[PDB]
Amino acid sequence: RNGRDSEAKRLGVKRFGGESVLAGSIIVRQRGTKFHAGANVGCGRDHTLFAKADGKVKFEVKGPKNRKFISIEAE
Amino acid sequence: AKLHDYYKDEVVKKLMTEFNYNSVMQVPRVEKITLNMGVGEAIADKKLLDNAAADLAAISGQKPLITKARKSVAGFKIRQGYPIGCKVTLRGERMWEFFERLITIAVPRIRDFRGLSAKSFDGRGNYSMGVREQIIFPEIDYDKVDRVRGLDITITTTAKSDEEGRALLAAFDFPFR
Amino acid sequence: MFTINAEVRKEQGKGASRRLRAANKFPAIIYGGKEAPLAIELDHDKVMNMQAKAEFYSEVLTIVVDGKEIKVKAQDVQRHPYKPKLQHIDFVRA
Amino acid sequence: DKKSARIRRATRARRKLQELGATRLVVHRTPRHIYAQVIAPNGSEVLVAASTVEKAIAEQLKYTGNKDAAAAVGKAVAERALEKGIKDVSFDRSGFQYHGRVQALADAAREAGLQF
Amino acid sequence: MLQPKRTKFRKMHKGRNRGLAQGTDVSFGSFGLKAVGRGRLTARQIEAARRAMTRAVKRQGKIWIRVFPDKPITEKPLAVRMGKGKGNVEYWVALIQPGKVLYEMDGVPEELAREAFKLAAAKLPIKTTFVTKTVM
Amino acid sequence: GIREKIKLVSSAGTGHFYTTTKNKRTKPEKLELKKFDPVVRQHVIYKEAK
RNA sequence: GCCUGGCGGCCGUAGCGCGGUGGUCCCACCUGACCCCAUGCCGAACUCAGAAGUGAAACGCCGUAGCGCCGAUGGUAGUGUGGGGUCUCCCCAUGCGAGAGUAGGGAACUGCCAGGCA
RNA sequence: CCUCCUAAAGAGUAACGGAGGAGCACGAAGGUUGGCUAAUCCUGGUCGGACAUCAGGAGGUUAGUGCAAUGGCAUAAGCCA
RNA sequence: ACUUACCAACCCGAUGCAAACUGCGAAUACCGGAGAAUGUUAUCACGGGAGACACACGGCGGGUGCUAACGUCCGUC
Ligand SMILES: [Mg+2]
Ligand SMILES: [Mg+2]
Ligand SMILES: [Mg+2]
Ligand SMILES: [Mg+2]
Ligand SMILES: [Mg+2]
Ligand SMILES: [Mg+2]
Ligand SMILES: [Mg+2]
Ligand SMILES: [Mg+2]
Ligand SMILES: [Mg+2]
Ligand SMILES: [Mg+2]
Ligand SMILES: [Mg+2]
Repeated sequence: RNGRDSEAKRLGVKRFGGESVLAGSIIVRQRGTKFHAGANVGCGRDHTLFAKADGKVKFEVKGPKNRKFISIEAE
Repeated sequence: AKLHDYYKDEVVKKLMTEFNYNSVMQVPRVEKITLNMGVGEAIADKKLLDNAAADLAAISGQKPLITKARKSVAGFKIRQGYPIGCKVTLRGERMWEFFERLITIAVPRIRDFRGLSAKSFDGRGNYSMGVREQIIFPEIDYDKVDRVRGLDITITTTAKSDEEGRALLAAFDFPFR
Repeated sequence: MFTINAEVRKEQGKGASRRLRAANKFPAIIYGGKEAPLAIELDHDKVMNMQAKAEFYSEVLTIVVDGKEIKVKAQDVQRHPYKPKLQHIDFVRA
Repeated sequence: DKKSARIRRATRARRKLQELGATRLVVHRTPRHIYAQVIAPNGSEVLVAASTVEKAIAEQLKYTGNKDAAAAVGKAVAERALEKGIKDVSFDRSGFQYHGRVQALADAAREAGLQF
Repeated sequence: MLQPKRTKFRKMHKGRNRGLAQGTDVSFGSFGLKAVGRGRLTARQIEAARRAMTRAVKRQGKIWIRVFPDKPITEKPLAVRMGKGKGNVEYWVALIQPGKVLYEMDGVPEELAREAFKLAAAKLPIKTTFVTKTVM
Repeated sequence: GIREKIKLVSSAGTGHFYTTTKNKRTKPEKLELKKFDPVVRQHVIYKEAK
C-alpha cells in the first residue's frame, strides 16, 4: 500500500560564509526562512536567497529570535 | 450625565473613607457598561437575531454589534462565523444615562423583587448578572414585543479586589440582597 | 573523621582515567570557595569501603595530599555502571 | 495597553530603511508635546533634531502640542537639515496614524525645501 | 502482558543496542534487580519474571518495573518469500543495556528480596545482579 | 478541469488575447480586466469569458 | 554629573516574580469632543483642541536568588586514525571530546540626542 | 508527481523498506495601502447545558495557514478592510 | 441531593523509552580562502578511438530477514 517517495530538490547551502560571489548567484535554497536575507541580500518567491551585490557571503545571527541572516559585504 | 456629576462630589470622597485611600486617582471608577443578547437559537430561525438587535436600540440608541460563533462545534449543530448574539459598548454620556435607565425606572419594576444577589464579582471587582424580561426599560412598550426575549448585562471596573467592587456599587445605592 | 590519602594528577582525560582504573586507582576532584580546583588520584579499594557506611556522605572527611590537609565533603559520586566500584567522585571545599 | 501597540505598527517601515540604507525622519507625539529628530541609516547618531521642549520655538506657540505646534516643529527640522547639508529623507511616522499633527509636521517640512 | 497501548507507528527499523544504560541507582524502593548482560526483553519474559517475585512475597511488598517494552518486533511467518514487505507485529520488547535497574522492591527484609528477586533471574535472557539503595 | 479555459479579447481591435481559467458554474458573467496591449502600448479593457 | 523623553547597538549573566518607588521638567492616564480622523457598536483605540487633578494604572529606576538564564572543573558516552579480543558488543595507543548535573556567576553593559536638577 | 523517512549532521543515494498525499482551487483564497492577533485552564454571568454568547485574569502560536508532510511564519506568510 | 475495596485526564515532583520527537550537541566529512613543502599536470577545456551499465568478499554505518544465510539492498573504504 506504500511504495512512494519524492525526488530530492537539491536544496542546502550553495555558497558558504567566506566565499566570493557575483550578483545574482544563489546562496541558499530553502523551504521556510530557516535563513534570512540580511543587509545587501535578496529573497525570491520560494525563499531562495541570492546575492544583490558582488562580494563575500557572511552568516550572522542577529535580533531577538536568534535567526540566521545571510548578507554580503563588498570586497 | 446626571450620574457622572453625582459620582464626583460625593462618592469619590466617601470611597476614600472606607479603606482610607491616599490618592484620588486610586479609587475605582466606573469605566464602561456592556450589553449583550445571547440568541443561540437563531441558526434555525434566522430572523430572531434581527428582532434582538432592534430591542437594544431603544434601550441604548447605539446600533448593536453582532458576535460570531468562532469555534465550529457539532455539539450544538452550528456552523462557524454565523451570528449567534449581539453586543453594545457604552461609555461617557450614554453610559451614565443608561445606568440611570436601570436602577430608577426598571428596578422598582423588577419581577418578584426582593433585591439582587451580591456574590458574583468573579474575584476581580467586575460584576455580571441577567434579566429575564426586557419590557422593564420604558423606551420599550408592551404592545410592541414579538417575543419573550431577554439579555445579560456585565459591568467592568477598575477595582483590583472583590471588596473594592462592593464598596463602589454600595456607594451608588444599588439594591443588593 | 575519615582520612583519605591522595596524590596530585600529572595527566587528565579519558585515557589516563581509564588507565588509572586499569591501574586499580580512580580519579576524583576537589573544588569550592575561592581557591582553584585540585585534580587528584585515589587508591580505589580504600574509598569503596569507606563509603559503605552512611557516615561518609554526611561527615567532613580529611584529604591528605602531599602531606598537607584539605577539608572537604563528598558532593557527587559516579559509580561504576554495574559493578561494585567507583569511576569518579566530587568533593567540595565546604 | 496603549504605548506598545504603536511601536509594533511602525517596525515594518523601519526595516525597509535598514535594507535600503535610508536616512529616516522620526516623529514622536505625546498628548503634552510633539517631537521631531533626524537619524542616520545606522540608527544611533542624530544629525539634526528639533522639538517643543526647546525654549526657542515653543513659547511662541499657543500650545506646545497642537497642529500649528506640530507645524512649527515641522518647519524647523527641514531648514536645520539644510543648515548642516542633509536634504533627501523618508518620513517614519513611528506608528502614529499619518493624520492630525503628524501631517502638519510633514507638510511643513516639504514646503520648506525638503525632498521626501 | 505489558505493551504500549498505542504508538505512532506499528513497525520500527531494527536499530541497535549500543552504549550504556541510564537507570543505574535504586530510585524508588530499597533494593533492586539490575541488568548486567545486554539485550532485549520480551513482554512475556517480563511478565513471567514479575510473577516469580509475587508468588514468593504473598500479597506483601511493593514492586516497581523500571523497563518498558516500547519496541515492536516483527516476523515473517513460515513459507514466505523474502522481500514483499515488513512483517506483522507479533510481540513487544524493551532494549536493555548493562546497568538498567529492572525491578525494585521494598517492604521485605533484604535477605528475602535477594531470594525473591533471585527466583526471577532464571526467567531472564541476560545475567542479572542484586543491588541495594545507597546513600547519595 | 471543472474550470474552463477562456480567452480575453482586447477592446481596442488588436488581436492580442489573454488566456485564463474560470469556474463557469459559480461565476457565470463575463470577466472584465485592464491588461497591457503590446500593440497599442496602453492598459486597455479586455472582455470575454466563455 | 545625577534623572526622563527619543533613536539604536548587544540579543535571556540583558527576563519574569514579590517587595519599594518617581511626576518641577519629560512620560503617563487624563478632562472636553462641535470640526480634520474615528468605532464591522462605544471618544477604549484612531484622535483633534486641552493642563484642572493624578502616581493610582502603567511607564522609568532601585533592592531582592522562589523560577528561568549564564553554568566551570574533574568524569562519563560517543568518535576520526592504527591495531586488537570474548567481534549483536567492547578494548588498547592517539588527537578531538559531549549532554544532563555540580561548586559557581546572576536583579544587564552601552553610544547618541534632547530636555530637567547641581 | 509531492512531503517526511531509512540517508551514515553539504548535494545524491537503494529494495515488492516505513507513513502520508497530488491529476484540483482562487477575479480574489491575486497586487497594494492602512490596520489587526490566536489554542486552551480557573472564576463570574439570562434560557447556560461538559463545551453557542458578554466579562475577568491565568496562558503565550500548541491557533492559523483553501488540502498531505516538512521547513516557515508576529515586520506576521495568519485575520480585515 | 450523598456516598464510592472502582476507573481516572490535566497539574506536580521523581524515572526510562523514540528512524519519521529536539529548548542541547560533537567526532568525521564538504564548501571557500591563503600559505611552505612534495607530487611523471595528478588539474581543467576541447576534440579523436573505444570498453562499460550480470559483480564478489572483508571493515565499518544501515534498511530487510531471525543483528539467520557462501541471503539481500544502498552508502563507504
Ligand atoms: Mg579511545
Ligand atoms: Mg505607582
Ligand atoms: Mg558541560
Ligand atoms: Mg543528507
Ligand atoms: Mg462557566
Ligand atoms: Mg555525509
Ligand atoms: Mg593529457
Ligand atoms: Mg542494464
Ligand atoms: Mg557480461
Ligand atoms: Mg552474494
Ligand atoms: Mg552493491
